[PDB]
Amino acid sequence: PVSLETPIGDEKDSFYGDFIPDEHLPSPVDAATQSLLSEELEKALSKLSEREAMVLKLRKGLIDGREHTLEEVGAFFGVTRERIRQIENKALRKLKYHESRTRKLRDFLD
Amino acid sequence: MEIKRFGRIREVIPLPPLTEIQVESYRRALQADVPPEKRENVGIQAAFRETFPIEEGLVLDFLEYRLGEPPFPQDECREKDLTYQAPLYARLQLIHKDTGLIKEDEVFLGHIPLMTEDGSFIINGADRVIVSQIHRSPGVYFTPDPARPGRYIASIIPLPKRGPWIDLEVEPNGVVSMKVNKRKFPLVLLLRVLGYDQETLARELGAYGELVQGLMDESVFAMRPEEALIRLFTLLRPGDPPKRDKAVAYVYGLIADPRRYDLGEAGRYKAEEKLGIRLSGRTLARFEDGEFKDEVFLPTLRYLFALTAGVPGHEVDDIDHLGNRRIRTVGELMTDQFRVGLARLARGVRERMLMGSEDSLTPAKLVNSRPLEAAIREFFSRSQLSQFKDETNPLSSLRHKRRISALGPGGLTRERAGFDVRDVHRTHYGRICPVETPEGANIGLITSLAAYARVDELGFIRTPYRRVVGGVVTDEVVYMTATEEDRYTIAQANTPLEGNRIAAERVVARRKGEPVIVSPEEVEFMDVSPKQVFSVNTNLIPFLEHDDANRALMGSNMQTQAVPLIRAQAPVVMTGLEERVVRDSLAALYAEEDGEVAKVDGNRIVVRYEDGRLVEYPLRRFYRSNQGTALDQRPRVVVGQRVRKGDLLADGPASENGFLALGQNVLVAIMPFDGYNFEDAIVISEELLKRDFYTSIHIERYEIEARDTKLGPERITRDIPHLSEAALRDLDEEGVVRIGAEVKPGDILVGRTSFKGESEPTPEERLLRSIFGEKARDVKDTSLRVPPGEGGIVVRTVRLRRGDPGVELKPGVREVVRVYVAQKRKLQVGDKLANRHGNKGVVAKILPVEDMPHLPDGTPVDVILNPLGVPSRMNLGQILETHLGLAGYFLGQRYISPIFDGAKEPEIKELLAQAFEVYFGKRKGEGFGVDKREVEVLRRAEKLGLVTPGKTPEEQLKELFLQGKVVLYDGRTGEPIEGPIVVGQMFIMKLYHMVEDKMHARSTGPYSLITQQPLGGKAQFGGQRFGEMEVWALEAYGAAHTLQEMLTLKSDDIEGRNAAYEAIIKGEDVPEPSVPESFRVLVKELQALALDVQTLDEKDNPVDIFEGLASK
Amino acid sequence: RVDYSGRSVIVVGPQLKLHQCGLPKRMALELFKPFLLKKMEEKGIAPNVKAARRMLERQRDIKDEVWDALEEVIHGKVVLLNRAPTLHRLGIQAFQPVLVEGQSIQLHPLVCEAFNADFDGDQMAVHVPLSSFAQAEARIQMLSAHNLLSPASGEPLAKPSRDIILGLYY
Amino acid sequence: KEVRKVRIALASPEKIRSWSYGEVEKPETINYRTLKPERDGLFDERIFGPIKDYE
Amino acid sequence: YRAQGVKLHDKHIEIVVRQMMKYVEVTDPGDSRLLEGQVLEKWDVEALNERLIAEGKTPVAWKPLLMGVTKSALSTKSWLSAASFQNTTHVLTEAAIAGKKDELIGLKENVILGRLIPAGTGSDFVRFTQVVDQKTLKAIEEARKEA
Amino acid sequence: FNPLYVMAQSGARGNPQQIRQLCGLRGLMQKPSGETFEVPVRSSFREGLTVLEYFISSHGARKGGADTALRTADSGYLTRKLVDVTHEIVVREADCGTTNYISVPLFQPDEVTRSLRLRKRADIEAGLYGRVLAREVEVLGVRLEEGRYLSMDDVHLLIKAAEAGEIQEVPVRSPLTCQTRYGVCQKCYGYDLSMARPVSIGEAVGIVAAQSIGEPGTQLT
Amino acid sequence: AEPGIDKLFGMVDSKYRLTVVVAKRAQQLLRHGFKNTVLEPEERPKMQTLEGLFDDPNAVTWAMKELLTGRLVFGENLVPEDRLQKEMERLYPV
Amino acid sequence: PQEKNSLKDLVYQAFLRLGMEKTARLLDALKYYGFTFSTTSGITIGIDDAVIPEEK
Amino acid sequence: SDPVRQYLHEIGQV
RNA sequence: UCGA
DNA sequence: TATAATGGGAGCTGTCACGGATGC
DNA sequence: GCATCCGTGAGTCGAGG
Ligand SMILES: [Mg+2]
Ligand SMILES: [Zn+2]
Repeated sequence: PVSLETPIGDEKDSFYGDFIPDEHLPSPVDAATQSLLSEELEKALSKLSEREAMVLKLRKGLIDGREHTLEEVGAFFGVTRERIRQIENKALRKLKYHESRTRKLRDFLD
Repeated sequence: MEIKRFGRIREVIPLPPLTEIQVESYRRALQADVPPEKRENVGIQAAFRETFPIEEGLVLDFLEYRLGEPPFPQDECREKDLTYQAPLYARLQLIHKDTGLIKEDEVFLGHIPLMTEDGSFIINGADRVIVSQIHRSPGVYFTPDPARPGRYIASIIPLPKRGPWIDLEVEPNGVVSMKVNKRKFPLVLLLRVLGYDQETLARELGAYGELVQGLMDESVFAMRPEEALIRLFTLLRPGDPPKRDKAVAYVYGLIADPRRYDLGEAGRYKAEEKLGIRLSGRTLARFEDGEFKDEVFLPTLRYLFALTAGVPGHEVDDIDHLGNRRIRTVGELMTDQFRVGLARLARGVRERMLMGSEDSLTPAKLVNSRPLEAAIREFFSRSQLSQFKDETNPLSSLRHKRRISALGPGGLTRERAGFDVRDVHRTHYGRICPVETPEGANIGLITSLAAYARVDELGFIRTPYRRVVGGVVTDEVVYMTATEEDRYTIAQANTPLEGNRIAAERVVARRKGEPVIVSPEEVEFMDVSPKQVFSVNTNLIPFLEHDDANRALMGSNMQTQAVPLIRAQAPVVMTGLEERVVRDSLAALYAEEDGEVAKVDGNRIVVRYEDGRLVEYPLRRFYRSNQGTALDQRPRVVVGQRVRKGDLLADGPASENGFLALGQNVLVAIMPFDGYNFEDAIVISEELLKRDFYTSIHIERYEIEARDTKLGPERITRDIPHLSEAALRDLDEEGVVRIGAEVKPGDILVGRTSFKGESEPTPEERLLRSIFGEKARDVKDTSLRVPPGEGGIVVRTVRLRRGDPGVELKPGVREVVRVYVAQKRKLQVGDKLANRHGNKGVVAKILPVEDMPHLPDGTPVDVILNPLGVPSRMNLGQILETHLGLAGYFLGQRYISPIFDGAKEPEIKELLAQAFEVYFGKRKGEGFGVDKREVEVLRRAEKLGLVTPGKTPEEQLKELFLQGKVVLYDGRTGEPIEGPIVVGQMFIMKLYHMVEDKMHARSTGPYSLITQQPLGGKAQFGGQRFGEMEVWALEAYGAAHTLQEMLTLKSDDIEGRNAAYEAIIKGEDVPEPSVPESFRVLVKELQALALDVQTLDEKDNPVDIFEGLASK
Repeated sequence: RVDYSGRSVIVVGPQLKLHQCGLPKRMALELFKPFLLKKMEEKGIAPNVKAARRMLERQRDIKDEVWDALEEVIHGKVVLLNRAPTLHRLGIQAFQPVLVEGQSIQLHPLVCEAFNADFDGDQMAVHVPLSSFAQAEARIQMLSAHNLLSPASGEPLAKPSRDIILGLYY
Repeated sequence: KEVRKVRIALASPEKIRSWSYGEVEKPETINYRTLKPERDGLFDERIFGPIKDYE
Repeated sequence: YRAQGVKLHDKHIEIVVRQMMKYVEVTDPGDSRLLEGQVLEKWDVEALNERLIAEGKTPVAWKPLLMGVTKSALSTKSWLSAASFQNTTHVLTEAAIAGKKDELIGLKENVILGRLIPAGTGSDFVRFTQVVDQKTLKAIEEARKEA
Repeated sequence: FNPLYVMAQSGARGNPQQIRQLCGLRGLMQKPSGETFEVPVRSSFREGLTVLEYFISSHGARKGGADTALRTADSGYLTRKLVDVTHEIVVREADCGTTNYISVPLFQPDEVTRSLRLRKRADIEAGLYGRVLAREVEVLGVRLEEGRYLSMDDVHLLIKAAEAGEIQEVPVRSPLTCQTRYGVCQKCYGYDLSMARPVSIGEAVGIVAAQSIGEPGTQLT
Repeated sequence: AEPGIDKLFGMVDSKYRLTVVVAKRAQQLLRHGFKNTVLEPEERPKMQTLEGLFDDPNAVTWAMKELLTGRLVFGENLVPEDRLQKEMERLYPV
Repeated sequence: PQEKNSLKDLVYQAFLRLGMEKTARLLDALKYYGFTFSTTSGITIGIDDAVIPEEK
Repeated sequence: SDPVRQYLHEIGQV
């Protein structure tokens, strides 16, 4: 490896490390993009009933951070895995219709 | 058009080859064209002679060396980013002292960079120039002690890093002290070590009263040379055991050893001349027959005592005198680094001789070339004196090659550089140009060699003079050093001469630089020419005698900054150097012998000579120089044209018919215009853009790499995720933009895809992915796009692939792609213009042709300059230029007016009259009388005392024209400018500083790693630095919130910057800022120093600024 | 080093009022960019912020309405101009920017003395005060037309010089 | 709370040990192949923290 | 300045020189804890002396001390300002030994911390000011009046 | 109506020296040692210099340039020192209430030591204008009250009274005598010279004082 | 210069207080969608669009113009902060 | 006649009496007419404009 | 002053 | 090294 | 893992004012 | 009391490589 303190133009003026961008921390543009993404996702999930919206949030892990199986959401709401997978399906499909109509979430797809 | 030339001075000799200070030096240092047995003891041969033989097999000896041919030509080296160099082979023989066995081999030492024909180098594809370095010449000097008036200091100075400076001073207690490596010890001791006896010192040094008694110490004479030697070794080496052989070794190495201590050949000569003795070797003493033998020290001490006593014939030394300052050229610097690397290789060789099998060893096994290669490569890459070449125009390269720096390795440190080294010494005359030098902190450290100046074999600058015998000036030319020049009375070059005889009874001359009026009987020598007092650039300034030195400096410097123009034309008024400059710069193609031109093409010129042989000259076309200015040659001849030896074939960049063209000849009026020329600003006519005056081609190089990674290989491809055909339109099948396309900021030059980092999709990503029913692709778009405010037409694409013939890249790199983008730049508001007189300014306005002030015949002027710029700047040369250029505008001719032998006033008056006849008589023939407005202006001028009353309108108009003034009509009104305005042709260059390159802005962008503050620089799309002083500005204004904004939201406050941006895009006012990150960095860096930094509230209870993240 | 800043070559401003400066369009667009995004969303130029930014990213994807949008953005707001070295507080001054074609910053003749700025190729840095507070500070306190006189001698800093004096005297 | 003061003093070895999240045992930065922090090294995640957010 | 043709008001120089005279040296401790030869601010010793005089004790005997701007700058109470000026090592070591507390009285300290400087709009004199329209003012005044 | 004459007189450009160099003689020049050459350049730029003359000039030019170059660093450093010593001084209050003041002399001892003479107007102005009187002053039938901010006309009046022998010195509130801690008061400081009115509390005069001293620094020769 | 800047400086004992007042008021107007303005519809600051005159987006312009009318009250401790906030949220919903 | 000093004094007096807004307007006025008149005035520099007096 | 020299001395002791 |  | 081997080696130094410790 | 060595400082932005 090379020293970040290596001079480029002689000595005092600048360091090799002064030209190196930080790729880890998100730029304000990026953080803003995630903010608008979460907000728009909630805006899209408000057009669904709270049950199907909650099922989708659990299945994709927007709630506790992790994605539950069909048996755990089925045991949470108290239905069969087929029923909850189908609620997930109709929620996803209603999201497809809402999206095709409004076209709000297209830009975020990059 | 016809070229008239002025002046009565006939130059005896022409200007010596201008790049010779480089070429001859490097040639002399190499001797590749010299058969190995005929090579001298100078150059890398010398380094070989110093380093070898290497002893303690046992003996490894040097025989000869040779340089092979370069594995690649120059153009190919510039192409592949290689170094133009020749392989260095050295013939050596290993010898075992006992066995008698001799094993001889020719070993490969690596490569030595080769200087091109024009005097530059190519390092890693980049043209570079090794600048000469001025320094104190080795020798023996005597300077007055600042603290003790009447007492003096002797100093013995060898070449840099050739061993220690030595000081001989007479102490307050009377003893004579010697200082070596900052150690004061009585000189008597060392004198005894040399074998001196009290008898010898008494007879030699006794003549001087009471001085020799300070040299008398009985305890020193009470011991033989061995005891005194060990005494000295104990004095100079505390703690190191005083062994006999170790002491002999140390003192020998310090004083008598040529492999360690070396005075220059120059230093030797200077010592001999000053002390009036002769030196066998280059050291201060010798080792002969088991004992040390004095060379330097005794005569030196003698001279010191003689000077101190007041013995006549002993004087101090001026260290700034060009006789005591020499020049280390490229050959000497390269040779020094070569010596160092060679010595490293020698250490490696002894280290290799200690280890390994003692029986079987070959020169190949002993020698590791790596240290030498490292030394050389380091010298050519990272040395101070190795500089990125200035190619902007041919004159730039030429001047760069002629530069002299007082800084650099072995040179002065900025802190040690006072007024003395920066001053213009009287001996600079004819040698170092008093004008050309940087403005600012670098002033006087960087200089330029005089036009006729020559550097001799010793390194001293010599200037030509003419022998004058009995009042008769010969054609014999003598080149003198400063020390030599001081011996004669030298008359000026403008001294009146009828034939070869001095015609005046009072002549202007110099004695030791001091001006004196003498008789022709007293004149020993006479100047060759005024041209010899100035550099090349300064000699390109017409009417220099009418310009103050500062603006002369400015113009002289700004000439190198002239951007080559497509339409570029030579000056209407020249100094006559504009040809030689183009020639010596190797910018233009010339005819080698007499003959007939067979072929003329854009790319090619084929010539048949008197020999019958067909020589095909290729033409460089649209090549991108270091600074990005377009370098191309255009054919100046036609098919079947008969050409002589030295005739022009193709015109190089910034050249018109073999004359140097750094700019355009424009028609200027000098007058204020509506505040648009206010404070050096300039106003231009749109007619300049229309006819493409001041238009220049600029090529920019873009590069990209596809490399192997641990996440999978990057690859250049036309398949880019999430991009329509609109984006990929000009890309080829492989993903590289097509030749000829037009690229704008944001466009894709080279498509590239890279495998995404290990990615845990945030819940939003997963849910969106599921929503749009699209799998997230493996790769992502890394493609090289066009930077903000850039672009043009692509003229070239280079691609290098791994696994393809002739192509090997750095490890891990799959492929490298280079895109070349040309652009044609018209002049625009914000671009910088200048003349040769130091007048400079940026164009603030471009008026439509109908708004320009015009001549009565309807001809609009090009440029309008503010007269207010003239008086305080005291450069009148531009005025005389303008006048003579008006004359040349109407007569349709160009002039040559040499500096100090320039076209005087009456002659310009004559030419101006001749011009007026054309400018007016034509009108009077066309059947037009004087205009009413002209009459009004003439009344105004009569009031001005500008014209004589009672004369006809025409007589008065001519009277004005002779003063270089004409009637001017305002384009907006039609009414005249109330007074007569000065209007004429001026030569103006467009400089390299252009607003297109300099404009930058940033909203948000990349940030620094540790500080989390915006990167600096335009290329990094970084922010402007708000410094301590700007903070002071805001403080002084008392704007607290703007300042706090700068210190947090705008730079290092991450929470604050994110929140701010989001608030602005949402349409909300910016939030209260938090603690800036660099303060947290400060706190942590202080904690690493074991210092506890606690932020407290008013209750003295700690407050966490890390929000519990740093606390367990 | 700070965000929302830029720099360029200065040029004489003769038409400008004392409180104004010519600010190049490109510089202005980049500097005010988030405000321009928001305003572009307020008008029909873009559906949302991200589409707007993507629209600005390529130069040929920029249309005429975005410029009028930008003009609506900067209205009433000021920018800071600064020329180094900054010797006293007048090395930084506030101006109402006036968008201009071309890449150069236009600077009023009367403030050239305080900045010690001339036309020989001097460059200046631009900064954008964000908050209502910063803008209020720059507009009331730091405005060029609000400091006439030297904080040092109390004598007028902004006064007729060069041609102005020349014409009036004439 | 608001910060009204900044104090600077000496750090006792006990304080220095209180600051630390662990002792760096080995003069090792990262692994020559995996390019990941070495255990008990200068870059160790066990001491200074996770490289990736919540992982 | 007059010589070079520069018009400059005396008051500024007076400010600087005022900062140059800021310090004094103790010629006798009296009843205080101070040491002979100890250097301190004129202000703090005047405070200590009025506190000792009000207490009926013997005041500290002191002498005026004139120092140049560099020394006076390095000698200030705020260690952040001093350490940021120059001789950072010395300032930092001495301050850390003394367990010094920077009260952030000046501009430089607050600038380092990125707080709002105690000047201009950040001055405690003008920064707490409020703005209310007569409608809202009366609307609140009625709520105040009804209780 | 000659261009050079007009530009010089009006103050648009130029001073008599440069004009002399254009028209009359260029004048005497310095040797590198600081010593002056016995032989002055007799030429103007209109006529043009001989090469020897030009060479003689370059010594002076170079010396000047190098001198300025070396000077700007010292000026900068000085300025930074001043800022660092004065930075914490802001106007913190309306009145510190001190009864102390300074007395600005309107007269200085002559170099002949013969008598006292009136100070130059510029200097008096530089020590007077925009300052609060610490005591009542009655001169030329005019009352200048304690607490009054002296306008330019006030200063001119005081000068007039000085010429008439009524007042030899003016008592004035000064930052030297202000008792405000960590700064100065409003009355001791006087005008905010930029606005020609009493200084607004909260103005940081420390940085203004240092900047005001610092800026001319490179002009001092 | 800012129109009526001399009068504005005339209103306050320290110029910086004027700045603070103007800025705070501008924040009030920004937050509440200008609904709280003391300006009559004729006194409304206008920006000239491509179409025609519209309300001036600049809250600082509005602030100074309001301040000039004398319809605003400035000073220290006129009301508890939260009280002002909530009463203004009641009168002018944002 | 109006030169640097008298114009400076005009600016100062105008500042004192009429305030900074009006002073700004005055400055802009002076700028305008100054540049305007300086343009048409006929001010230029010829080489003969630097006059060698006989007395020299 | 020079650790190498010092160590060579301390080594030269035994 | 270059520009202010 | 086993002949015997035992104290290094770079290294041009053209500035200046100050404060503080130290040396006669 | 007074020479001497040691450590500390010595202009701001911007460009290029
Ligand atoms: Mg300039
Ligand atoms: Zn006070």
